[PDB]
Amino acid sequence: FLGFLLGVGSAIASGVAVCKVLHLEGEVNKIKSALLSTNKAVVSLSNGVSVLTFKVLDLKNYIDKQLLPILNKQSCSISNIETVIEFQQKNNRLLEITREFSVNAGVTTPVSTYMLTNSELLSLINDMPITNDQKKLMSNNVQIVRQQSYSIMCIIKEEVLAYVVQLPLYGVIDTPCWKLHTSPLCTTNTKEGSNICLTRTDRGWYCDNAGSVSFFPQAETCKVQSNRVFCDTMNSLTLPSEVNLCNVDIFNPKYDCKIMTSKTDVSSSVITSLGAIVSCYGKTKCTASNKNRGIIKTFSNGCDYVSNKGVDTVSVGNTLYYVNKQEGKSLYVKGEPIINFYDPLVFPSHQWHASISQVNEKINQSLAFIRKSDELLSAIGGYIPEAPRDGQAYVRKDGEWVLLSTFL
Amino acid sequence: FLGFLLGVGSAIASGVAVCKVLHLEGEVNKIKSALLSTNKAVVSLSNGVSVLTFKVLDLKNYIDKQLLPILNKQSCSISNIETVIEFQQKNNRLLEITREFSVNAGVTTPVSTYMLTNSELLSLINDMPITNDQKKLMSNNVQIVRQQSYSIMCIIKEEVLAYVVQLPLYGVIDTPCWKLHTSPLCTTNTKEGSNICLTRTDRGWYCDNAGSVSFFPQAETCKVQSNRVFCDTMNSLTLPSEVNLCNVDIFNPKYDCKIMTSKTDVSSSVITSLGAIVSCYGKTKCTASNKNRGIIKTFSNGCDYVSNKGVDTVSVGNTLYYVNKQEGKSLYVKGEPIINFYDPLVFPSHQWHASISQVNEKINQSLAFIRKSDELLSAIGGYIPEAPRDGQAYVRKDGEWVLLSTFL
Amino acid sequence: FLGFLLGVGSAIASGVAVCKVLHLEGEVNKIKSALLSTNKAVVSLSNGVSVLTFKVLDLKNYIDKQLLPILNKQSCSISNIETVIEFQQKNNRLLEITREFSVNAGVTTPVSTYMLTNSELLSLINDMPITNDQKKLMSNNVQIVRQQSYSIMCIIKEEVLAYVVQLPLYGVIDTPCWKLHTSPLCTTNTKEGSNICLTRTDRGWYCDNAGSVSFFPQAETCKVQSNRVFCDTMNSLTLPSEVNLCNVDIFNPKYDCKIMTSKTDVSSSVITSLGAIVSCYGKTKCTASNKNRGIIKTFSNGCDYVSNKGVDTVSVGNTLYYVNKQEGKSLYVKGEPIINFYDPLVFPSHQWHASISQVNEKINQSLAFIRKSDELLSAIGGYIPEAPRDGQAYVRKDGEWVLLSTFL
Amino acid sequence: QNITEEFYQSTCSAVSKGYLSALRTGWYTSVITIELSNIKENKCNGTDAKVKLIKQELDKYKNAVTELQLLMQSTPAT
Amino acid sequence: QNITEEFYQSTCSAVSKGYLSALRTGWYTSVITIELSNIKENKCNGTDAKVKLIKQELDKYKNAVTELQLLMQSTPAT
Amino acid sequence: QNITEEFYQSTCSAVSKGYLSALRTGWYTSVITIELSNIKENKCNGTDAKVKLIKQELDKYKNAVTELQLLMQSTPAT
Repeated sequence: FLGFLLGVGSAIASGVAVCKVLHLEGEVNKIKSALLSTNKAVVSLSNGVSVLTFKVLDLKNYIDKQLLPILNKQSCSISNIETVIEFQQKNNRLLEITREFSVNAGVTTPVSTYMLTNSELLSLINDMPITNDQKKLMSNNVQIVRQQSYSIMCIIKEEVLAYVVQLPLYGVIDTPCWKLHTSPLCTTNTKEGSNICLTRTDRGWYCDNAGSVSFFPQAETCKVQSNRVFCDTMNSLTLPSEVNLCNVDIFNPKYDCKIMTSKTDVSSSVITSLGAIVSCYGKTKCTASNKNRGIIKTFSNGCDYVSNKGVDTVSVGNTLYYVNKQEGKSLYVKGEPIINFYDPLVFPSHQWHASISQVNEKINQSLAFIRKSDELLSAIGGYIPEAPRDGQAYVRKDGEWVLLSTFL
Repeated sequence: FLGFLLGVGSAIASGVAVCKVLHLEGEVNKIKSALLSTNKAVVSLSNGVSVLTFKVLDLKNYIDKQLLPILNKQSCSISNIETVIEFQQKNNRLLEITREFSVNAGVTTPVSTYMLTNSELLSLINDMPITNDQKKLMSNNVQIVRQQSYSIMCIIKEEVLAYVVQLPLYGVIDTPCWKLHTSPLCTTNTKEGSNICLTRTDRGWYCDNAGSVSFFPQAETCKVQSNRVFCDTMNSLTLPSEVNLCNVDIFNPKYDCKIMTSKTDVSSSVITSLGAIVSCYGKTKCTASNKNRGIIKTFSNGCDYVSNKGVDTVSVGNTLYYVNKQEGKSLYVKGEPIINFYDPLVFPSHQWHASISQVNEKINQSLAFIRKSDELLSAIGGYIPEAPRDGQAYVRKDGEWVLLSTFL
Repeated sequence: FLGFLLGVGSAIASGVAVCKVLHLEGEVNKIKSALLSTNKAVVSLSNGVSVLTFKVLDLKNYIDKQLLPILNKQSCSISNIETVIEFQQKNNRLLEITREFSVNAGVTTPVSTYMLTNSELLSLINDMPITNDQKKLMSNNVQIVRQQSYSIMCIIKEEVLAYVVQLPLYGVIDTPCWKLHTSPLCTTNTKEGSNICLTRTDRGWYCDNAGSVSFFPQAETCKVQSNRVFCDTMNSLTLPSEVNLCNVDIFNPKYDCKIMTSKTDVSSSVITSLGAIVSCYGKTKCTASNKNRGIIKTFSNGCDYVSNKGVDTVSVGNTLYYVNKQEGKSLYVKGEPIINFYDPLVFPSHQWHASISQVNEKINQSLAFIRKSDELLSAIGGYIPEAPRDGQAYVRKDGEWVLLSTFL
Repeated sequence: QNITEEFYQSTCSAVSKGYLSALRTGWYTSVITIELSNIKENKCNGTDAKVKLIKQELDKYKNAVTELQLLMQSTPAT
Repeated sequence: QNITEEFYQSTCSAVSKGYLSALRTGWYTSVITIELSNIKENKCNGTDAKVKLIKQELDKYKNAVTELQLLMQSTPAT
Repeated sequence: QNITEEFYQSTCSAVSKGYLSALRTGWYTSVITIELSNIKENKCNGTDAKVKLIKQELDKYKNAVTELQLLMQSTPAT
């Protein structure tokens, strides 16, 4: 829900900035001529930035040691084999690379094995200025690293081709993360339409980070891998750790927990890491089953939960959700649905987004500025009008100031 | 608009659960040793679940009947052909498979022809526990079925490779579906800013299902194919059939129809199955043309519609929309824009989402708690203050209780 | 933010409409027999529409000039080379095409080099009814054009295969575009929760077009290329040029500028074309650095900006954003945060979306209908009740109409 | 390209100017065709070599054609 | 297919009817296996030709297997 | 991995704990290069066989290089 609080980056501004640098006439030669015939220099340029460079395919030479070993006794003959194969499959790579940039207009991700080979990838990961915890991590998860990398077509010149490659740096590793799953909480009372609901909007991934918490509102900009979560900080907000107080006591004075109000009590489920939340409302059929032996729990209206120990499946309405079979312990923490603490009669109809205390404020606003303007109207059938400004000194009597006659 | 009412599943929890099972040391052998040399067993495992298994590529043997038929009189020679070809192109497949899992970190969809061949796919579809209506359906639409399938890299062991494949079950077939298209309905009156609008938010696909209606708010999680709609129930809510009452009479007492209010009267079009809705507001140029002969209708402000019989194109502002040429009959049901029934002066400014009756309630709230607190203020210029608590018994006179002197 | 104001088209309604036409028995032959043996006709059909057609692969002949040149002295022999190669790689193409339609169920984009070759693409671009400014544009950006094109599987018959191809027409070219970037503007005052914010919601691309302005709310349905913006008008609204008045003076009487209100003062950055906006709130650490030499500006709470001249990086919280290195001049236009003009005490809590004047109206509503109903309640401790309707003519005295006795 | 940008402090917004349009307004559709042959199995016992590799790229051909046929007879989706 | 549509002027909305469901309700999972061999380097000095091209498609094989191994031992993501 | 989860009945929400971070904070950029040759057409009349198939994978080469050139001289998009 909270993705519209994200800022907005420019994912390949760094790669493109390296590219821009390669176009200063002198700069390419400097690269070419520094890979003279080492295959991995670390050139520096006109602005004088540290460009680790890396030649992965010499075809100038390979073709100019069989333009020569074939421009002589061909025309024309049969040569042999070995020299086709070695080529065939070098050129091949370049064709793959070339496809990729063609269809993605010069920018690709994940970064392919043709764009950079495990062999090549693992060297880079090896001379990287990073700790060994990182080196290992990247090394045990190359296809993930590929998925977080971009490749950028850069220059094609007389006889150089360069592209920039943007590899993830994992500056934060092995800190404790967690995932918050939420579903709508409503009253379950009987006349369709009388009901009110509230949904914590603060779902996503959360990871401890540099004393604060990094929060990811679109929980699918994070890929889990057994028990490691790969995220990208570009799609995160930095929050006080107090945000976790929302899972301890949603009313806490230290952090103002985000919710959404409505009257739309419709049924659904959220499948968690080790079970299912079920928000069953109205006439909906909501169920949970174990595979071998069918339905084993039937849900009542309101919001409830089953672990994955024994359950394989959960059905809500006409939607069958398979549950994750991941091993872990769940714990069902009993408590009173907080929607039960609110008078429907001055609950906010819909509120895109608010916080617990914002709702509280509106409710005061409404409570107060009703009953003051009500014990105001609890002084009526008991006030009296102005007797004319033409000198008249009547004496209050009858529901009118009549032409008197009795006790004066 | 209504996608945020979806719950949230875990698409490959079933496939992954099968995978988890394959890692119990004994389990693989059981698979291997049950495909002894049949090519499609139906093994069972430690928990004892029904794993239909299926060997699609024997290369152990094929390579260990030419490690042997080549580790002998090579070193070294030329053998022949036929044995390359048969290999060349077996290995090839494995390379494709291997690419796919490499770039998608071990999970793919649509499921490719290399991951499972039509030949292989059609057998599976054939021993499936499903009716023949289904078998046919899947059979006449394999690439759709591919598009709804996931493939999951699972284990690579000494000499087994397994991946799980997740195929759609179509448990609901040939029931009547329909599509609801909506556009904003506004007042067309003249001073920019005075206007109000309302948009039914309940757009999507709808299909009859088990006595209820399955509704799909993101109409692009459904692929039409002539006159068959492929949807996935994971992205649906289960509603009472009464929901179709909203297309009969939006004010009906049986179902509370969802709308959105605003003052943002901007122009647009929605291209339907057999025509175009046009919501033309302000200075916008809105038009419809037939190809050969140009503009043939010019729209007035407000919301209107043309069928595709004769029209090829519709233009709104600077946006040219081609219309679908699908054959069908349209019917224009005349009626009075409901936005005409509402006093702008107490219409809700914006409301992310509400229902017809929620709006009605707020409007009462506003009507009432204005005119009561107004025929309250229709008793002023006619009430009188407290004469001092120092014993004074004056007699109302002049707009003040003066020092009297005339009739006592 | 404004994408939900888009209408909704049907991207391949034109291509599909051509397809539908090809299925009228007579129609294909007409195509076949009009490409007799020219390779690019311009057939017309039963309805009589102008179908530019184009045969790109004769394999009937090629295979029926070596079914013949091989069904004779094979069975069986070795023939030569040249005739494999020429085939090998013709068929290859067809396999690529065939993959593509297989995995995308018969509809592809970008349109590939196998689906249409640069060679083929550039001819089409050449006999197109378009000016030469266009021809050049398309010609210098084929992979972009590919990215905006769809290809549509159409018919496979006895020995014809056709697919339709949908190429972009760029009917608007070289007009001035611009990009609006926005971030939240809030009060920076000290007790967490007291703050209010506002965000202009009107971000996107904007281009001058036919006297109006085309606006694109999802700024990633537009691809920049140095200084040319490729957009698609399907995802745009047509606005009065007055919309640019919002960047001159957001309060202007000529156009009602769109904003969103909240109390959610969380920190972020938006990376612009030539710098960074920074919206730093609360305890957040917000910074900007130059690469060689580290932090060089530290932001105060509120919303501020740095150009890319000298800056390489900006950090907000735990998010590091690289800045775009594009050359250009920025200009920081000083002015007073408009959020400073609003009383928090009657600011709207949250409002999904509104306009400056809609907010103004609500604020009046609130200002007014508080202080009228307040200088109403500034007449209390000073009104008096009804003396009984049983004839009594008392004389106001004491805070009650007592049994009098003194001056009558 | 004279790309320029202005930041507005009043409203926390900024505008980058200097760009040139290329907007898709419309479409060019054209039919693209490929002539095919259909063959029986009428092949060979054999061989030596270079008709074993020709027949293969032709198993492949029939494979392709088989798939496309399998994209049977319904609307493709946008 | 008798596809029909009604436009409602009261509410600026329209309904297209005539369609038939095919809804994914569930899943068929099945294990797909491939038997592999593992080889030493035990090859050849040589050659003439058609074991130079066989050994290659077999460098390739080992390459593939190497990657898949590299998809090491964790959950794949939905 | 000691993955655990708590459901909160008060608020219809649940928290799964036990996970370990790997966050992308930054980027390593490095230039990747490929040395090319450019050739005239200077080829052959011929042949026997294995320079007909060499010249082809070299038509292909020129094709590739042609495309990349065609990715002419502007910013690629994020």
